[PDB]
Amino acid sequence: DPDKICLGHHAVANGTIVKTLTNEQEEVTNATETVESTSLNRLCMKGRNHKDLGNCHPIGMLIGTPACDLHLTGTWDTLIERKNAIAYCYPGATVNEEALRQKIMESGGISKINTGFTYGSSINSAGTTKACMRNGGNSFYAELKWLVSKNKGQNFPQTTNTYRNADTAEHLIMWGIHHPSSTQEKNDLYGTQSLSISVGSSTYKNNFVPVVGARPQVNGLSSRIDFHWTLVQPGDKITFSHNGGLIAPSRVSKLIGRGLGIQSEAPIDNSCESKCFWRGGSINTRLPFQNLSPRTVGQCPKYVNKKSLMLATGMRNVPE
Amino acid sequence: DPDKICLGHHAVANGTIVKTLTNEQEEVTNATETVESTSLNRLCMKGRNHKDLGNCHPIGMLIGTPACDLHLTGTWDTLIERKNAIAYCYPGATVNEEALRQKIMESGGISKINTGFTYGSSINSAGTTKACMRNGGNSFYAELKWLVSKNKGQNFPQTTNTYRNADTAEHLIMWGIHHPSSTQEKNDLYGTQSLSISVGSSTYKNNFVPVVGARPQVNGLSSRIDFHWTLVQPGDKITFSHNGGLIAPSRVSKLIGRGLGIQSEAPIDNSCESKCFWRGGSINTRLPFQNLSPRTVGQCPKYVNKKSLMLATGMRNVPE
Amino acid sequence: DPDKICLGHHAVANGTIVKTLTNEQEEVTNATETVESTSLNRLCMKGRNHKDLGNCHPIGMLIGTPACDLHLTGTWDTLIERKNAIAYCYPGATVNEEALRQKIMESGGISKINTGFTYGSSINSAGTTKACMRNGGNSFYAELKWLVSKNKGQNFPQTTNTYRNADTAEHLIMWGIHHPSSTQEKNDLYGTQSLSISVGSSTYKNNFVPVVGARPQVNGLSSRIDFHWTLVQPGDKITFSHNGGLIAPSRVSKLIGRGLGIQSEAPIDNSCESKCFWRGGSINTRLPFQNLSPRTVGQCPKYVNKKSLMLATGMRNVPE
Amino acid sequence: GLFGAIAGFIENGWEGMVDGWYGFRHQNAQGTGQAADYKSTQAAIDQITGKLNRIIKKTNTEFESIESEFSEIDHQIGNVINWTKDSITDIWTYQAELLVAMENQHTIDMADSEMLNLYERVRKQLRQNAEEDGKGCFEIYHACDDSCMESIRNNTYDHSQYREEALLNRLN
Amino acid sequence: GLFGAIAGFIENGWEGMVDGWYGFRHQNAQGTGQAADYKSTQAAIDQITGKLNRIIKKTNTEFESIESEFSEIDHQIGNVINWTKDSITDIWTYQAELLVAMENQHTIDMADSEMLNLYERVRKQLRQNAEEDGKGCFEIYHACDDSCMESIRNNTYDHSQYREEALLNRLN
Amino acid sequence: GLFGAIAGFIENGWEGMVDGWYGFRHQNAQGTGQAADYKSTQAAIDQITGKLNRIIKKTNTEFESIESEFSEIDHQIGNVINWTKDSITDIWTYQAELLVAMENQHTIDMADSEMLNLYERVRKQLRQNAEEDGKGCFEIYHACDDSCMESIRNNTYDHSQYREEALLNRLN
Ligand SMILES: CC(=O)N[C@@H]1[C@@H](O)[C@H](O[C@@H]2O[C@H](CO[C@]3(C(=O)O)C[C@H](O)[C@@H](NC(C)=O)[C@H]([C@H](O)[C@H](O)CO)O3)[C@H](O)[C@H](O)[C@H]2O)[C@@H](CO)O[C@H]1O
Ligand SMILES: CC(=O)N[C@H]1[C@H]([C@H](O)[C@H](O)CO)O[C@@](OC[C@H]2O[C@@H](O)[C@H](O)[C@@H](O)[C@H]2O)(C(=O)O)C[C@@H]1O
Ligand SMILES: CC(=O)N[C@H]1[C@H]([C@H](O)[C@H](O)CO)O[C@@](O)(C(=O)O)C[C@@H]1O
Ligand SMILES: *[C@@H]1O[C@H](CO)[C@@H](O)[C@H](O)[C@H]1NC(C)=O
Ligand SMILES: *[C@@H]1O[C@H](CO)[C@@H](O)[C@H](O)[C@H]1NC(C)=O
Ligand SMILES: *[C@@H]1O[C@H](CO)[C@@H](O)[C@H](O)[C@H]1NC(C)=O
Repeated sequence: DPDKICLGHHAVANGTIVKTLTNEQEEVTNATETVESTSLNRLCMKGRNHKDLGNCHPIGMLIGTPACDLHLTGTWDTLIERKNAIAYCYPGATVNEEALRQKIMESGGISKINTGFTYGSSINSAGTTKACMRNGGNSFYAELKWLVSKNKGQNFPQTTNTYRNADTAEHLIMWGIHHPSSTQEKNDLYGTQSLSISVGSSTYKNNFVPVVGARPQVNGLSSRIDFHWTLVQPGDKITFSHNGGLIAPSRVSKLIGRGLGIQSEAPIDNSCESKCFWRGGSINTRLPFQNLSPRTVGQCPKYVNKKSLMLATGMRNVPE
Repeated sequence: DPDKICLGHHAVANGTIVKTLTNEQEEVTNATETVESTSLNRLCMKGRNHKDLGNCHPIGMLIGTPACDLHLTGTWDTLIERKNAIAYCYPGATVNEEALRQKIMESGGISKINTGFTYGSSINSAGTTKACMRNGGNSFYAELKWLVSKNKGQNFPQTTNTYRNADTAEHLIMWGIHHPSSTQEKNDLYGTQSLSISVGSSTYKNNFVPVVGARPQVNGLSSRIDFHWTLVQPGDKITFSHNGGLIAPSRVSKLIGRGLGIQSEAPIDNSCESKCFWRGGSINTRLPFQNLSPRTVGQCPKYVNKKSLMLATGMRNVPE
Repeated sequence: DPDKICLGHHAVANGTIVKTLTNEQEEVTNATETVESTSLNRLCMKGRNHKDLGNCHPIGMLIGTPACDLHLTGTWDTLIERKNAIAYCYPGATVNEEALRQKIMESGGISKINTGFTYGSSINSAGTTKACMRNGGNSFYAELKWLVSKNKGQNFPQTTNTYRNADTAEHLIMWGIHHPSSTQEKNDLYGTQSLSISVGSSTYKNNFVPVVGARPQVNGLSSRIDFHWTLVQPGDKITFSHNGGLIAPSRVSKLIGRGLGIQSEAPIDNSCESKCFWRGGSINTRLPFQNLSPRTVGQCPKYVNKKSLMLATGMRNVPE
Repeated sequence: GLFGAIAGFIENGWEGMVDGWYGFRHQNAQGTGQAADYKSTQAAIDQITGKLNRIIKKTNTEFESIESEFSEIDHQIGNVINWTKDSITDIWTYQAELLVAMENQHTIDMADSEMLNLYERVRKQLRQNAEEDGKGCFEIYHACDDSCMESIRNNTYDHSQYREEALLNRLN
Repeated sequence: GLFGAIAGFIENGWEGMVDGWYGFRHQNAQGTGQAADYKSTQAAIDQITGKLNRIIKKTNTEFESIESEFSEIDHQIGNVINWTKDSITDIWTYQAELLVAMENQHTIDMADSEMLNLYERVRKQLRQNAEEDGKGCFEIYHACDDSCMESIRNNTYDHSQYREEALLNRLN
Repeated sequence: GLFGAIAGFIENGWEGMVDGWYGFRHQNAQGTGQAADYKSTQAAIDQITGKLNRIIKKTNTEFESIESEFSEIDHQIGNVINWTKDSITDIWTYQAELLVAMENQHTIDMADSEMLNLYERVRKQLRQNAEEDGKGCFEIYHACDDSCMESIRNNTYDHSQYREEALLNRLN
């Protein structure tokens, strides 16, 4: 009998379920994901002046391990370390190792400056090894010299070598201590005298006594070349007091600017761009969260313990 | 005059006060607590393969202090350290002590593997002390041997003992250095000549010179047995070079899986179950917060600086 | 034609823009800032028993550098370290330096107790230097003595000095090792004879061998004097074995209670009060946030990455 | 409140009403009588139930101890931990003070709504056969027995069935 | 809902209505016909658009790695990091579970409102020339052609222009 | 808004109204006149006051410094602290952007409600003696002097006292 005008809202038959403060099963018209569950298997170095190290380890770059020969210097914005990366041709490890890598990884580039260090000819600074092969012949860390006495058994001469920071930004000086397998080896290179190696700067003081005695064999060698390091401040000197058994720098390293360090196993792609990376590769989502890995680097969605958080982008769906 | 129908809401006489975005004194029908203020005086090890150490300290387990004799090996899911727990019958402390405990408490169990180490009979590896009593007789750390010379005053023979990791997961090798009260004690066991102890692995290098000279008395003794440690990697050797004064391992320890470490003073209860623990015992509340202690362990309500947060479970209460 | 009554809301012509869940340009009647963007150029030490150190560095207080002379002891609730603050008149550096200052800055005061140490008159404990000037004349660290032989060239007598903690709370004993520039200096005070300095307590053991040989020149003096330290427990002794070249404490330091440490470059003001401080000075806002610096100390608004968060304190503004 | 129903145009609540949250009170020829409305009373409960389900929950994140209750940990690392924790503890204190406060505001106003929702449902049933007295009652302009009343509460009442009788009593 | 419009006094939604969110259905002399209301449908979208923009965002904070994926980090520091992280990750899990849950509740009820807001806008246009049927329609008590209907949807309909005709049909 | 009162069916607000937030404007035989409603204007303020009490607050947490502003701290531990901090700073940035944004939405809509709450209170007073014009006014269908108007604003106005006079003017 009477004319009518009706008010109403749209709907669909296949509507999405979301969670609210009250309902955990609330059905709505349209919704969207906020947690990214999908990764890229690749690193995305588009618009990035990046450097992939391959089997070169960041440390190796400053000391010049055979592998890192291509990575002694350069400028970039992204450093990419890899698994089992080689930093030590000759057995040993860097004291305060982790700290160094992290400093190198956050660095944007490497300059090298020469120490200039020269030694009297009672000393053999050309000292090479089988452990660090180069052109199918014995060689050493490019940025270090192996100092041994010229005449086998002769006591190593007391020397003093001192580097001055000529540049106006701080340099990173690296050196090594040699530990002999047995006193036979010790005396054959540095002599019977007990050795003491003193390093000094305005901000650094340290004494190193090489230790003799066998370890297990690694590449035919039970002897170790451990390395230490420090920053030398601009317009400052670092002095090397040694009786022998000091692996001396031929080169100080200078870390240029800053860059993003990605520890990954994934291949590069320069077609692809990103600001977020993890072991398993790149993450590009405009989304605000992700459940891939709590180990991310760069500008990244926050890791959450939720598979899915569905955000309603539409009204309650009430079906016919 | 005209019939009428009224609509309304319920109430009560004893209503609770809660806080909203606007009102700090808002009265409502029913409410509930969200902050748990009450604890259990006990640890709740129902459905837990737990090990209470009593006065055994975790470190003691790896070296075999008298107390820890019952806890030399085993598998569990929950480790329970206690106050003043004894790790050192004979005076001394472990170098890098805290790190070790934390590693043991994170661990779910302990395997022991034998070093196999044997010594020529110029050496006395049965060397016991009053400090570590066992069956009303002098004894020593079960997992270590006291190496002294057989003839009082005779110089201790140069020995080399080397452990190989047979297993496919890393082992934890522990040893001790002995520091003599005076040179009389030093020479009576190891001789007059100065002693040097070198330990070596693929990942470890270290030299130890025992130091003579009196400390204060502790259990009638001013002499010290400090311990050191390292992880020995699978298919690897650790070599012990010593002139004497080395307390050598008879046993390497291996930490099995992972487990929950509770530092508590509360007694056990196997009737009671929980996922949360602190000094003062268990916390079982379904509640999402707690103000008991910011030092909790396991799946736990978040510590907050609120005595009470009352959550409204009902409408505005208005009485007549 | 019929009389009418209207309902309506207030408004203004200059209304503020805020952000809501839906609108990022929502105009409202009144609003307020929640992020404080303005700082005080000054430190606000009203109602604070504070000590400004000026060019005294906290460490210097315990050894007694010329600068720190006014700050050898005292009690406070607020310590204020400054830039380039002087801790060592005579060239050198403290081993474990940073740890010490943090412990001093955490502390709310300093007591000094006398060691009592006396020496046979073959020894000169009045040893002064040009590096530490006082009353226009050569002097030394007030809390230390320079021990040299009385007769120039004579070998320094074997001495044993031992401090006992009389007090019932732990004391902080500091000392120094002096390294002669060359053997000429070495022999003029102690002679050619090799020197060895042993320090011992119930919880501390350490041996220090002075090293001869020239370093970079600092204030006309190539020789460097380094310091070490340890806590001595109540009712305990610390024993000093030395052949010479030990800079001995005349005074142990004791840290009283706890206090707030401000690293600032700003001047003091005792008219002004605050609970929050940073490099650039005080922060007083009732406000709940701030964008000044993420390095704050005390009870502080939380650092945020927003210039401004405008909180609506009124309704939608709709103008005529 | 937001909806003005509860602690609003409804003077107050009914201590007498112990069989629900939201209800009716008719007075007619027969006389007075009270009865609760389950369908609305339930909706409000069901919603708070759901809140409690969401809110009364801790994580299943196993946290290992980084502070020794017996041993003393390094002062540099320990200072970091103390700060890291106190900053976490400060967040959770806040994140909670907000959760409860917000859920409290919503709980209240949600109830407030489920009342107005009833009043409006009923008003629209009674159509032109009744008038709003401004205190959350409808003065019915026709004879309404315990049969007719239970027909309102049951949402079965038909306006047309009393419409003429009512409209006449109204214009008078 | 809160506003009772959606999943409330409106029995259900209109799968047919694919040209908007909120709309009309008249039946009259000329015959039936559907049409969506843009101005309201847009307001709800514009609001969700705004929700999404703010919600679908990460920070501009460049994070260095503090965990070596290849090297093994010290057990003391590593345990601290694991705890620091797991506690951060536990917050963001919560800060999100709540953000989405709350924003979902608001989105729903916001829509709910923009419906009631239409009903009320229209009710106030139709003044005394129609009556609420309680299912979200107005029985119009006068002749209303496709001209008159489009005048309601266009918010141009004038009650006075049909007022007498309607008021008479109503009192009968 | 949510309630449609403010920036909704009310065209706009009253720059003239400086004695409150919510108020009335009558025109009658006597002529025009404005006056604010305290009880509602206060309720909205009292609620924002309470918000400010909650929001304008820092903790009572004493923070010792874990970063030396002059000295350089170990690079491994320092990098951890930088991350720990930047993660905390990222939370509080977010936790705040949300607090303000949500409280802003609620502040607005809370005001929106306290308006509609007034309109509805008044509509229910005027009963059948007036009609909604759709712009937030009531055309009163009887003679209403500054006595009668102040009786509405005072919530004392009695419909029965003008009911017949009004009902007749209405049907005409
Ligand atoms: C010093 C020397 O020439 N020794 C001869 C040995 O090379 C060799 O026996 C084998 O020696 C291996 C170690 O040889 C090097 C190496 O690491 O490659 C040779 C290096 O050139 C030498 N250093 C320098 C500066 O030239 C280097 C070094 O001095 C280190 O002490 C090594 O730790 O040693 C390795 O031990 C083999 O397993 C071993 O059998 C034989 C040649 O038949 O004669 C040695 O005199
Ligand atoms: C306690 C003491 O021996 N003080 C000496 C001081 C130290 O021995 C020295 O600084 C080494 O640590 O030497 C003082 O003179 C050093 C001074 O000798 C001059 O002849 C020379 O011209 C100067 O460059 C400088 O080497 C000193 O004041 O430092 C004297 C002091 O009594
Ligand atoms: C192996 C050995 O030397 N054992 C003896 C020790 C050590 O000489 C001192 O403890 C030096 O630290 O001293 C004892 O008197 C003791 O503690 O009972 C006897 C013990 O058998
Ligand atoms: C109030 O609510 C609590 C928690 O929801 C419930 O368990 C309890 O039975 C109620 N108690 C009273 C006295 O109302
Ligand atoms: C952390 O707080 C506890 C409370 O007793 C205190 O004892 C401890 O030393 C604090 N640590 C630091 C390093 O400030
Ligand atoms: C933390 O931020 C500051 C910015 O000056 C940087 O210089 C500092 O070193 C950072 N910490 C580390 C270890 O990178």
